[PDB]
Amino acid sequence: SPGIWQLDCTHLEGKVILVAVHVASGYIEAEVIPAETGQETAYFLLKLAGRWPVKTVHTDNGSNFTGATVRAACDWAGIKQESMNKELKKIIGQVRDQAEHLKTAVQMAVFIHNHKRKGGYSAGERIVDIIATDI
Amino acid sequence: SPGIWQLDCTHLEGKVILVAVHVASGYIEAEVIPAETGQETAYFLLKLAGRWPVKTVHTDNGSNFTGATVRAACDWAGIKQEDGSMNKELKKIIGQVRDQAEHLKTAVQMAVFIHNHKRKGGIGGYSAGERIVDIIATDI
Ligand SMILES: OC[C@H]1O[C@@](CO)(O[C@H]2O[C@H](CO)[C@@H](O)[C@H](O)[C@H]2O)[C@@H](O)[C@@H]1O
Ligand SMILES: Cn1nc(N)cc1-c1cc(Br)c2c(c1)OCO2
Ligand SMILES: Cn1nc(N)cc1-c1cc(Br)c2c(c1)OCO2
Ligand SMILES: [Cl-]
Ligand SMILES: [Cl-]
Repeated sequence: SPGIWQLDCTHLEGKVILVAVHVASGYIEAEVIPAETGQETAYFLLKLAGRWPVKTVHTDNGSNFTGATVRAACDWAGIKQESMNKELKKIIGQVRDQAEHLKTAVQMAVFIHNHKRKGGYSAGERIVDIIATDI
Repeated sequence: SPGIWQLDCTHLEGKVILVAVHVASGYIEAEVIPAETGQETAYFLLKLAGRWPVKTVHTDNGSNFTGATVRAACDWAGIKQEDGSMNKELKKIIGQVRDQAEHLKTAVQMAVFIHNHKRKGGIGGYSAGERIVDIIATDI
């Protein structure tokens, strides 16, 4: 379904990276956040939902999803909580040296993941085609 | 046309908001940033080009665009600078929701959500969100 995303956390350099993947397409939105907390999680979900039609997010159901702030954020946005990360960590690696800050490396990796063409469409192309069609 | 964005800065509560608009559709991406510097500007542009096909950005051509870091970022992402109202509507929505948000950044993101989801012209219309995917899908 075009409205389905998966959200997973990954850790590197003592920081926390949230990675949202649009399941149908492989398109990614990711951010380094200061700490894996409900407030930062709610905020990430709020940003994501304002940029793409998010209907359902599948999560790891952990501590940062149980609190008042995250439930509210999802409620407000109309969201229901009913491997790829390895490759992103690979890209972060090959570009890590080109930035002082991890956050910059992560965003370069997001750009690269979403633009890559391996018929032969990028994730960016796939997400737009899947959603346009739904509409 | 589908790859053209405009980027302008807005100030509020002593902070700076960068607002990128997809000219063809009216869809927006916005962020409160630490300060209006080349580094933060480069980073905003890098995030933006990672998420939508940005070919050309129209900017205010100011100090934060003259530096080595922003030029590099644009070069890398493959972005072109060409020539130099919603920013007021967004101002409005932000005010309308400022109350329910602890931090300004939260208000801004609530305003982005609202701006991009709102139905233009009611029934049959199409939100900016819908318009942008429709424009870019068509281009492909
Ligand atoms: O997070 C608060 C504030 O920062 C923004 C950009 O201004 O997001 C950035 O925040 C971190 C800065 O250290 C980065 O790790 C993160 O990846 C980056 O996007 C906005 O979302 C928000 O207004
Ligand atoms: C990679 N690529 N090549 C094109 N012709 C268009 C695109 C493209 C890249 C990203 Br990222 C996108 C997108 C399209 O839609 C939303 O996100
Ligand atoms: C508002 N709306 N109503 C729908 N049925 C779909 C959408 C919709 C909302 C946002 Br934001 C989008 C989008 C579609 O494509 C990328 O960003
Ligand atoms: Cl998580
Ligand atoms: Cl600016």
